Amino acid sequence: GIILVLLIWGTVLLLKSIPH
Amino acid sequence: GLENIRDAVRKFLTGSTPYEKAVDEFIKDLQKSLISSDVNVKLVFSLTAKIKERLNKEKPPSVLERKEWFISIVYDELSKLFGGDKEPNVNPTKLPFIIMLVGVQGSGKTTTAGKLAYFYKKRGYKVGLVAADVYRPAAYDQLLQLGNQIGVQVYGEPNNQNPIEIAKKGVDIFVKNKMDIIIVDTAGRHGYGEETKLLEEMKEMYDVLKPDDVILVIDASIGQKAYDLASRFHQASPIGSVIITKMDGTAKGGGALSAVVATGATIKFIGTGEKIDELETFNAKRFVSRILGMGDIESILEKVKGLLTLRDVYAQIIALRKMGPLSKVLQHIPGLGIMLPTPSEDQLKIGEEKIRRWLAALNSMTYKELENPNIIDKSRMRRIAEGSGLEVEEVRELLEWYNNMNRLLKMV
Repeated sequence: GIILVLLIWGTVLLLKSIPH
Repeated sequence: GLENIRDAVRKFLTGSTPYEKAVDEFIKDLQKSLISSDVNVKLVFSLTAKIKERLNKEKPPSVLERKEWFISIVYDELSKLFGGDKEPNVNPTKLPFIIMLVGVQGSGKTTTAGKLAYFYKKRGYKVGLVAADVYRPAAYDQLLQLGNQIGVQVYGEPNNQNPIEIAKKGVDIFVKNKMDIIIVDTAGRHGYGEETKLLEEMKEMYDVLKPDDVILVIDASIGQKAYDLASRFHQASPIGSVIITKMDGTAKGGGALSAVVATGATIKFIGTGEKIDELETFNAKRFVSRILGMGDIESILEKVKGLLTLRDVYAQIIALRKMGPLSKVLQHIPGLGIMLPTPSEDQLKIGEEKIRRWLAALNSMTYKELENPNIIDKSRMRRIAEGSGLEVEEVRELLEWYNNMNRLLKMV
């Protein structure tokens, strides 16, 4: 349960590759 | 009679009293309403039975208050009773599709045939009414009357005293305009004291004409009684459906639906008036809802519904984008909330029409290519990219993430 609170969690750290 | 239910629900759903001391008043009132609706009694206690069994073993899901989860069972159950699946396929299969109407006298066998053939005309088919209504000449008059009032041809030659001939003659002719649907209103004899008369006249027509569908009309006034003729009907023609009329001029409706279902017949429509538009497709579930709770059951619907790596990836991420507007979400997480002006940050995230391109690429992928992606190449990567709307860059990032997690969990 905590497994996803990490995986689904640490995603936004580099949500930088996105367009503009 | 049966309509008094939503209230019994609007009460049970307003924190009236203690949980268990409330469950019962409902069961009291449900049974009262059902029985008061002419549903068979052995069925009612039966139902409440399978309802107390579930309140027992079945364990309440998150975001499900002791009581709401409760109704979820009621609805489900009242639902099995009146239906048990999704709306039948009132949609024809092969063309032309042929339909026979075996209505017992007084059953609106005829008004329905009109009401029904309008149903289909109005929905875009080329309907054709065959007046094999032999046992009634007045049916002839009244028939072609409403017939012309709706732009539908109606074959028929009065006093032929032999409908099976009228049928083959009339149906084989309605293959001329290449009519799409053909409604054969077969004569219904034996007034109310039917016995097994019409069933014989029926197995006949079926053998001779051999049509695509057979529908026995029932007056919704017959209460649970409808169980006998219906049962003999299903027996005779296991490939047919019932239509229950005059639903609105009785308080014993439920008895007929529940009843007709009891046997195993299917209810494709339900009459609700004298008018021509008074006939609608029978949606078992929507009916249970329409009666239990307007949309109250609706909220209960949202909640329960939405609720080695790339696999969990989708299932997982999927349930997250779904979410749902409520504060019970943190009820799952061992943390007590503090302020609410904060989640407006969530409504804003959903602001951008497109929330995540990840579920987009994950969809643009084969259900195997979602398993072992280290087989993904640059050609496969621009394929999955262009297919999703993303760029080879938004996708490379994606792929690298699956593995970094592949490696991370290895590191634990």
